Amino acid sequence: PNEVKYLYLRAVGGEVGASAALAPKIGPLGLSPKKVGEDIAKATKEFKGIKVTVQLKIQNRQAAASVVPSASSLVITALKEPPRDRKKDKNVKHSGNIQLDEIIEIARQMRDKSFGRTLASVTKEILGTAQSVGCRVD
RNA sequence: UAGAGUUAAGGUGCCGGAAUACACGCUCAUCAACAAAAGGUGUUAGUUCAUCUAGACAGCCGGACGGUGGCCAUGGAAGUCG
Repeated sequence: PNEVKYLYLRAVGGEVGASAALAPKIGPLGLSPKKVGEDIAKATKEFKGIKVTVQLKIQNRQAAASVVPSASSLVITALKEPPRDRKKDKNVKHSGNIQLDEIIEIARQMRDKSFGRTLASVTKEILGTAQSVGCRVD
């Protein structure tokens, strides 16, 4: 259809779907904002309090969006319970572990996104992020 | 108790007798003429070391990249909170 600006904005996986910044940026532009937040409440249900965008593009009184912008909801979704953990494992704290096959299938995804030389490239890249989230490789 | 012979403590630009001398040197502020914590592109030298044609350093001039909003504090955290 005719689509106007693709409305990017840094936001939480908790805000968009609800009310606050969801409704007014599509409001006078002329969508049905509860069915926009219906589609986005597929994404921000599973991506619960994570760093995730959604592009609220102005279609024919419709919008649909589910965006993981980065490495974000790939590493913690590979943990299989995806909140944000609440900082590092060096304390009396930690997340769990990602499996070797589960962490490297993220690296098999971002190899059309990443410009990877060999198939050991984006492997170590996302293994850095694997220990960042308070997990590890298993 | 007195005139000579020789010199200490210390002086010679001038009031007021005696070098406006000699050699080398930082510095010329009239320094010379009190004062600490605490501090400085005046200005000079020695020693040790990073650094150097294996292109030192400054000014002027650029590339500001793909993954990507990496991850996580948190109401939110965004390279840019921990």
